[PDB]
Amino acid sequence: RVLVNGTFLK
Amino acid sequence: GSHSMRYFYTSVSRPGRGEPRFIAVGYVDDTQFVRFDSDAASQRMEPRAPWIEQEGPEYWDQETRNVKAQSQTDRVDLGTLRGYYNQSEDGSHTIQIMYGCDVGPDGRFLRGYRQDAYDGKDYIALNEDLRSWTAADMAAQITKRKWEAAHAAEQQRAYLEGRCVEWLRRYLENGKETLQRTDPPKTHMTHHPISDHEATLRCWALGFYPAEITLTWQRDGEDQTQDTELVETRPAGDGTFQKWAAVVVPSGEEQRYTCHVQHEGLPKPLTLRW
Amino acid sequence: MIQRTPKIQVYSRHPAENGKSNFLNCYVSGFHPSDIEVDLLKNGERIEKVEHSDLSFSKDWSFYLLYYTEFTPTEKDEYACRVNHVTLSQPKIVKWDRDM
Repeated sequence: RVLVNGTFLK
Repeated sequence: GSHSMRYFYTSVSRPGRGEPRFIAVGYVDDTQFVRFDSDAASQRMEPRAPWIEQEGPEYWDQETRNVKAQSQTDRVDLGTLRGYYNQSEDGSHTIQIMYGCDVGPDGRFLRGYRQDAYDGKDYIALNEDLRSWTAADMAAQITKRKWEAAHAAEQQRAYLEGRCVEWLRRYLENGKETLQRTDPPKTHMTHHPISDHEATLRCWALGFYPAEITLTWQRDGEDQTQDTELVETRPAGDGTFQKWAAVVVPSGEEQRYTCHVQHEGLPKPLTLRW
Repeated sequence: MIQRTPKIQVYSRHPAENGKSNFLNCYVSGFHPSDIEVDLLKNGERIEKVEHSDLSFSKDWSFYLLYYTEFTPTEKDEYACRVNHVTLSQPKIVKWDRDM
């Protein structure tokens, strides 16, 4: 499964 | 032996009108099991292996929503990085993100990974300790300090040691008949005259899984690398892999040459002679 | 920007024999950026409805793709793959050779 919230804004 | 779960994301800006092209792929070892493509009609995360199809409607609904949230972050980050590097609106740029976990043969966490690229070069990476970041330039330095303040490493580490390994273990069980199965290489050798005095010996390995393999040539029991050609390992398209190793030899002397095959599926290394 | 030239392999999924149903593969790898034009040809003509794998990449960030189609090898028909990318001086045609 993928990260729930995804990566943090760059 | 050891198993891995990896996710790969690619976001490409489309300066002429519209959102970027976003593609996400999930792998368990050398098997792709899911995909999301922003250009496809469904707009859903889709199964790419039979053993994942058994996941319920809410698994697919959540995977679809979570991967779409990553595509929006990528959309915003393409705009942000363009500013950091002082690039124009007219160009196409790329962000790549890879992350994943490795488990032992039993099922416990071995290691985690996370790394991001911009325009095909390293941008920012999570370090081996899963607690600190490596920024390749001053633009990535701005991101690192945002991520240090926001505790981004702690959320990535928690996923990698938690949910990542929990779900990889479930996948390994669900797809055990194929994921835990090793397919040894099917080997043969061919002979191709170049002239009446020289010939190529080609040693083939077909239908193997996993992709990891070693093909080496020996002349009279000593390692030969001169006049050899090894192609990169390639997908057969059915889940299996292929590779060949070739050597140019004097015609009449092909019995001096032996090809040696090493693969996880072979209880003992294999030898081929013409 | 960084530019990496594609490496190309053209081959069949199974050992090839004339008259026997198989799959013609064109594996493209080690390229950057991801925009690439890949075509499979039969006697210099584009095969329609050719499928491809989902864009993925290696540890060095370079891309790879597999393009494929069902085909039946013959003694007479010539199969090839045609690749175009920003890194090539001209479109690259790699012929299918049963022995490679």
